[PDB]
Amino acid sequence: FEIPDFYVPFPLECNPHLEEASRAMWEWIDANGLAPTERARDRMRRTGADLSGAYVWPRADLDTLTIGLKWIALTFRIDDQILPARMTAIDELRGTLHGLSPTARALGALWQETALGRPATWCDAFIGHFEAFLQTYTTEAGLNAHGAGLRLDDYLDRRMYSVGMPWLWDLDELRLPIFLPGSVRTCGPMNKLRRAGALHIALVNDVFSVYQHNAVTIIREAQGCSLQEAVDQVAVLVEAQLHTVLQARQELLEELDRQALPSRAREAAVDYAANVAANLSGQLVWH
Ligand SMILES: C=C[C@](C)(O)CC/C=C(\C)CCC=C(C)C
Repeated sequence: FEIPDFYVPFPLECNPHLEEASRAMWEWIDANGLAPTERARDRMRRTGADLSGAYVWPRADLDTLTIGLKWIALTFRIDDQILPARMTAIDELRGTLHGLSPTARALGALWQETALGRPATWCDAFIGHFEAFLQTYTTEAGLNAHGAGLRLDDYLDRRMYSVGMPWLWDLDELRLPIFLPGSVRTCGPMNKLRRAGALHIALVNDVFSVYQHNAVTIIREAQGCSLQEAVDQVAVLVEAQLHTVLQARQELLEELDRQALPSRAREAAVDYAANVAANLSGQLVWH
Protein backbone atom coordinates (compact mmCIF):
# COMPACT_ATOMS: atom_id res chain seq x y z
CA PHE A 1 0.00 0.00 0.00
CA GLU A 2 0.99 3.66 -0.48
CA ILE A 3 1.60 5.43 2.83
CA PRO A 4 -0.36 8.70 2.92
CA ASP A 5 1.64 11.92 2.54
CA PHE A 6 0.72 13.08 6.01
CA TYR A 7 1.09 16.80 6.44
CA VAL A 8 1.16 18.73 9.69
CA PRO A 9 1.54 22.55 9.68
CA PHE A 10 3.31 22.92 13.01
CA PRO A 11 7.06 23.48 13.06
CA LEU A 12 9.31 20.51 13.73
CA GLU A 13 11.05 21.15 17.11
CA CYS A 14 13.68 19.02 18.87
CA ASN A 15 15.30 19.53 22.23
CA PRO A 16 18.85 21.04 22.09
CA HIS A 17 19.79 19.08 25.29
CA LEU A 18 19.46 15.55 23.82
CA GLU A 19 23.14 14.51 24.06
CA GLU A 20 23.51 15.48 27.77
CA ALA A 21 20.07 14.14 28.78
CA SER A 22 20.79 10.85 26.93
CA ARG A 23 23.98 10.31 28.96
CA ALA A 24 21.98 10.94 32.18
CA MET A 25 19.30 8.48 30.96
CA TRP A 26 21.85 5.75 30.29
CA GLU A 27 23.49 6.33 33.63
CA TRP A 28 20.10 5.83 35.32
CA ILE A 29 19.45 2.73 33.21
CA ASP A 30 22.84 1.35 34.22
CA ALA A 31 22.24 2.15 37.91
CA ASN A 32 18.85 0.33 37.79
CA GLY A 33 19.59 -2.88 35.91
CA LEU A 34 17.04 -1.96 33.27
CA ALA A 35 19.32 -3.28 30.56
CA PRO A 36 21.17 -6.04 32.49
CA THR A 37 22.27 -7.99 29.41
CA GLU A 38 23.90 -6.79 26.21
CA ARG A 39 20.78 -8.04 24.38
CA ALA A 40 18.65 -5.74 26.49
CA ARG A 41 21.15 -2.89 26.20
CA ASP A 42 21.08 -3.29 22.38
CA ARG A 43 17.23 -3.29 22.28
CA MET A 44 17.30 -0.14 24.46
CA ARG A 45 19.90 1.50 22.20
CA ARG A 46 17.81 0.65 19.16
CA THR A 47 14.49 1.95 20.56
CA GLY A 48 15.71 5.59 20.37
CA ALA A 49 14.21 6.50 23.77
CA ASP A 50 16.39 9.55 24.03
CA LEU A 51 15.45 10.86 20.56
CA SER A 52 11.82 10.11 21.28
CA GLY A 53 11.93 12.31 24.40
CA ALA A 54 13.71 15.11 22.56
CA TYR A 55 10.67 15.22 20.24
CA VAL A 56 8.13 14.89 23.07
CA TRP A 57 9.59 17.72 25.16
CA PRO A 58 11.40 19.99 22.67
CA ARG A 59 11.09 23.03 24.92
CA ALA A 60 12.14 21.43 28.17
CA ASP A 61 15.14 22.37 30.24
CA LEU A 62 17.81 19.68 30.73
CA ASP A 63 16.45 18.56 34.22
CA THR A 64 12.91 18.05 32.84
CA LEU A 65 14.12 16.32 29.71
CA THR A 66 16.25 13.98 31.79
CA ILE A 67 13.34 12.95 34.07
CA GLY A 68 11.16 12.41 30.98
CA LEU A 69 13.79 10.16 29.36
CA LYS A 70 13.89 8.03 32.57
CA TRP A 71 10.12 7.48 32.20
CA ILE A 72 10.47 6.56 28.52
CA ALA A 73 13.33 4.13 29.21
CA LEU A 74 11.38 2.52 32.02
CA THR A 75 8.27 2.13 29.86
CA PHE A 76 10.37 0.57 27.10
CA ARG A 77 11.66 -1.99 29.58
CA ILE A 78 8.13 -2.68 30.93
CA ASP A 79 6.93 -3.18 27.34
CA ASP A 80 9.86 -5.42 26.47
CA GLN A 81 9.25 -7.68 29.48
CA ILE A 82 5.46 -7.95 28.91
CA LEU A 83 -4.31 -12.57 30.48
CA PRO A 84 -3.72 -13.56 34.11
CA ALA A 85 0.09 -13.20 33.77
CA ARG A 86 -0.50 -9.70 32.34
CA MET A 87 -2.95 -8.71 35.02
CA THR A 88 -0.46 -9.92 37.65
CA ALA A 89 2.48 -7.92 36.19
CA ILE A 90 0.32 -4.82 35.61
CA ASP A 91 -1.26 -4.91 39.05
CA GLU A 92 2.17 -5.09 40.71
CA LEU A 93 3.30 -2.01 38.73
CA ARG A 94 0.09 -0.10 39.46
CA GLY A 95 0.48 -0.92 43.13
CA THR A 96 3.90 0.77 43.22
CA LEU A 97 2.20 4.11 42.43
CA HIS A 98 0.37 3.85 45.73
CA GLY A 99 3.29 2.71 47.90
CA LEU A 100 2.11 -0.91 47.85
CA SER A 101 11.20 -7.14 40.09
CA PRO A 102 13.97 -4.60 39.21
CA THR A 103 11.45 -2.94 36.92
CA ALA A 104 8.76 -2.52 39.61
CA ARG A 105 11.28 -1.31 42.15
CA ALA A 106 12.56 1.21 39.57
CA LEU A 107 9.01 2.44 38.97
CA GLY A 108 8.33 2.98 42.64
CA ALA A 109 11.62 4.89 43.14
CA LEU A 110 11.14 6.96 39.95
CA TRP A 111 7.61 7.86 41.09
CA GLN A 112 8.88 8.91 44.51
CA GLU A 113 11.38 11.27 42.82
CA THR A 114 8.82 12.60 40.36
CA ALA A 115 6.03 13.26 42.90
CA LEU A 116 8.35 14.97 45.42
CA GLY A 117 7.54 18.60 45.60
CA ARG A 118 5.00 18.39 42.79
CA PRO A 119 1.40 19.50 43.44
CA ALA A 120 -1.16 16.86 44.42
CA THR A 121 -3.61 17.71 41.55
CA TRP A 122 -0.81 17.12 39.03
CA CYS A 123 0.26 13.89 40.75
CA ASP A 124 -3.28 12.56 40.64
CA ALA A 125 -3.58 13.47 36.88
CA PHE A 126 -0.27 11.76 36.07
CA ILE A 127 -1.16 8.61 38.02
CA GLY A 128 -4.51 8.34 36.37
CA HIS A 129 -3.00 8.71 32.91
CA PHE A 130 -0.11 6.30 33.67
CA GLU A 131 -2.44 3.73 35.20
CA ALA A 132 -4.77 4.05 32.17
CA PHE A 133 -1.67 3.36 29.93
CA LEU A 134 -0.69 0.29 32.02
CA GLN A 135 -4.27 -1.05 32.03
CA THR A 136 -4.38 -1.11 28.22
CA TYR A 137 -2.06 -4.14 28.35
CA THR A 138 -4.73 -6.01 30.32
CA THR A 139 -7.68 -4.68 28.22
CA GLU A 140 -6.21 -5.79 24.94
CA ALA A 141 -5.35 -9.27 26.26
CA GLY A 142 -9.02 -9.62 27.45
CA LEU A 143 -10.32 -8.62 24.03
CA ASN A 144 -8.06 -11.20 22.41
CA ALA A 145 -10.05 -13.93 24.26
CA HIS A 146 -13.25 -12.80 22.46
CA GLY A 147 -14.27 -13.99 18.99
CA ALA A 148 -16.09 -10.87 17.71
CA GLY A 149 -14.34 -8.11 15.75
CA LEU A 150 -13.00 -5.12 17.59
CA ARG A 151 -15.07 -1.94 17.74
CA LEU A 152 -13.22 1.10 16.39
CA ASP A 153 -14.79 3.54 18.82
CA ASP A 154 -13.80 1.50 21.88
CA TYR A 155 -10.33 0.99 20.33
CA LEU A 156 -9.81 4.74 20.02
CA ASP A 157 -10.97 5.31 23.60
CA ARG A 158 -8.14 3.00 24.82
CA ARG A 159 -5.62 3.95 22.12
CA MET A 160 -5.50 7.59 23.33
CA TYR A 161 -4.00 6.15 26.58
CA SER A 162 -1.90 3.24 25.13
CA VAL A 163 0.06 5.69 22.93
CA GLY A 164 1.22 7.24 26.22
CA MET A 165 0.74 10.83 25.14
CA PRO A 166 -1.48 11.84 28.08
CA TRP A 167 1.13 11.05 30.77
CA LEU A 168 3.98 12.23 28.58
CA TRP A 169 2.35 15.63 28.22
CA ASP A 170 1.69 15.72 31.97
CA LEU A 171 5.49 15.69 32.36
CA ASP A 172 5.77 18.75 30.12
CA GLU A 173 4.28 20.77 33.00
CA LEU A 174 7.59 20.36 34.88
CA ARG A 175 9.26 22.81 32.43
CA LEU A 176 6.53 25.46 32.48
CA PRO A 177 6.85 28.57 34.75
CA ILE A 178 4.02 27.09 36.76
CA PHE A 179 1.87 23.99 36.73
CA LEU A 180 -1.48 24.25 34.93
CA PRO A 181 -4.35 25.12 37.21
CA GLY A 182 -6.69 22.11 37.61
CA SER A 183 -9.45 24.14 35.96
CA VAL A 184 -7.29 24.45 32.81
CA ARG A 185 -5.75 20.92 32.80
CA THR A 186 -9.20 19.31 32.64
CA CYS A 187 -11.22 22.05 30.86
CA GLY A 188 -13.24 21.09 27.76
CA PRO A 189 -10.94 22.49 25.13
CA MET A 190 -7.82 20.99 26.80
CA ASN A 191 -9.45 17.55 27.02
CA LYS A 192 -10.44 17.81 23.35
CA LEU A 193 -6.92 18.84 22.40
CA ARG A 194 -5.31 16.05 24.45
CA ARG A 195 -7.56 13.36 22.90
CA ALA A 196 -7.24 14.56 19.34
CA GLY A 197 -3.52 15.07 19.54
CA ALA A 198 -3.04 11.64 21.14
CA LEU A 199 -5.22 10.04 18.44
CA HIS A 200 -3.48 11.83 15.55
CA ILE A 201 -0.14 10.47 16.77
CA ALA A 202 -1.51 7.00 17.47
CA LEU A 203 -3.34 6.64 14.18
CA VAL A 204 -0.24 7.73 12.22
CA ASN A 205 1.69 5.12 14.32
CA ASP A 206 -0.95 2.50 13.36
CA VAL A 207 -0.45 3.18 9.64
CA PHE A 208 3.35 2.88 9.95
CA SER A 209 2.94 -0.24 12.14
CA VAL A 210 0.47 -2.27 10.07
CA TYR A 211 -1.48 -7.95 16.51
CA GLN A 212 -5.10 -7.03 15.90
CA HIS A 213 -5.18 -3.71 17.78
CA ASN A 214 -4.67 -1.30 14.92
CA ALA A 215 -7.21 1.00 13.35
CA VAL A 216 -6.25 -0.10 9.84
CA THR A 217 -6.86 -3.74 10.65
CA ILE A 218 -10.05 -3.00 12.57
CA ILE A 219 -11.59 -1.16 9.58
CA ARG A 220 -10.34 -3.74 7.04
CA GLU A 221 -11.71 -6.71 9.00
CA ALA A 222 -15.05 -5.05 9.80
CA GLN A 223 -15.72 -3.91 6.20
CA GLY A 224 -13.95 -6.58 4.08
CA CYS A 225 -12.22 -3.77 2.14
CA SER A 226 -8.67 -3.71 0.73
CA LEU A 227 -5.63 -2.73 2.81
CA GLN A 228 -5.21 0.49 0.84
CA GLU A 229 -8.89 1.30 1.26
CA ALA A 230 -8.61 0.82 5.05
CA VAL A 231 -5.44 2.97 5.12
CA ASP A 232 -7.19 5.70 3.18
CA GLN A 233 -10.03 5.67 5.70
CA VAL A 234 -7.57 5.97 8.61
CA ALA A 235 -5.98 8.96 6.72
CA VAL A 236 -9.42 10.63 6.76
CA LEU A 237 -9.64 10.02 10.53
CA VAL A 238 -6.16 11.46 11.01
CA GLU A 239 -7.11 14.60 9.11
CA ALA A 240 -10.16 14.85 11.35
CA GLN A 241 -7.93 14.71 14.41
CA LEU A 242 -5.73 17.47 13.00
CA HIS A 243 -8.68 19.76 12.42
CA THR A 244 -9.95 18.95 15.92
CA VAL A 245 -6.51 19.97 17.32
CA LEU A 246 -6.68 23.27 15.36
CA GLN A 247 -10.20 23.96 16.61
CA ALA A 248 -9.45 23.02 20.22
CA ARG A 249 -6.47 25.40 20.35
CA GLN A 250 -8.74 28.28 19.36
CA GLU A 251 -11.36 27.18 21.85
CA LEU A 252 -8.73 27.00 24.56
CA LEU A 253 -7.84 30.64 24.07
CA GLU A 254 -11.52 31.57 24.64
CA GLU A 255 -11.73 29.43 27.76
CA LEU A 256 -8.58 31.04 29.28
CA ASP A 257 -10.44 34.44 28.98
CA ARG A 258 -13.59 33.04 30.69
CA GLN A 259 -11.49 31.92 33.68
CA ALA A 260 -9.76 35.29 34.22
CA LEU A 261 -6.41 33.68 35.01
CA PRO A 262 -3.16 35.32 36.01
CA SER A 263 -0.93 36.08 33.06
CA ARG A 264 1.60 33.48 34.15
CA ALA A 265 -1.04 30.72 34.04
CA ARG A 266 -2.38 31.83 30.66
CA GLU A 267 1.15 31.78 29.24
CA ALA A 268 1.83 28.31 30.70
CA ALA A 269 -1.39 26.95 29.22
CA VAL A 270 -0.64 28.37 25.75
CA ASP A 271 2.92 26.95 25.79
CA TYR A 272 1.61 23.52 26.90
CA ALA A 273 -0.90 23.47 24.03
CA ALA A 274 1.78 24.52 21.51
CA ASN A 275 3.85 21.58 22.69
CA VAL A 276 0.93 19.20 22.17
CA ALA A 277 0.67 20.57 18.62
CA ALA A 278 4.46 20.30 18.02
CA ASN A 279 4.24 16.64 18.90
CA LEU A 280 2.00 15.94 15.88
CA SER A 281 4.98 16.99 13.66
CA GLY A 282 7.68 15.45 15.84
CA GLN A 283 6.03 12.09 16.17
CA LEU A 284 5.19 11.99 12.45
CA VAL A 285 8.84 12.60 11.65
CA TRP A 286 9.94 10.04 14.27
CA HIS A 287 7.73 7.51 12.34
C1 LIG B 1 4.36 5.67 22.53
C2 LIG B 1 4.09 6.66 21.65
C3 LIG B 1 5.03 6.91 20.45
C4 LIG B 1 4.43 8.04 19.59
O1 LIG B 1 5.03 5.76 19.57
C5 LIG B 1 6.51 7.30 20.82
C6 LIG B 1 6.74 8.07 22.11
C7 LIG B 1 7.33 7.46 23.35
C8 LIG B 1 7.41 6.14 23.71
C9 LIG B 1 7.06 4.97 22.83
C10 LIG B 1 7.26 5.75 25.17
C11 LIG B 1 5.76 5.66 25.61
C12 LIG B 1 4.76 4.73 24.90
C13 LIG B 1 4.84 3.41 24.57
C14 LIG B 1 5.93 2.45 25.03
C15 LIG B 1 4.14 2.89 23.33
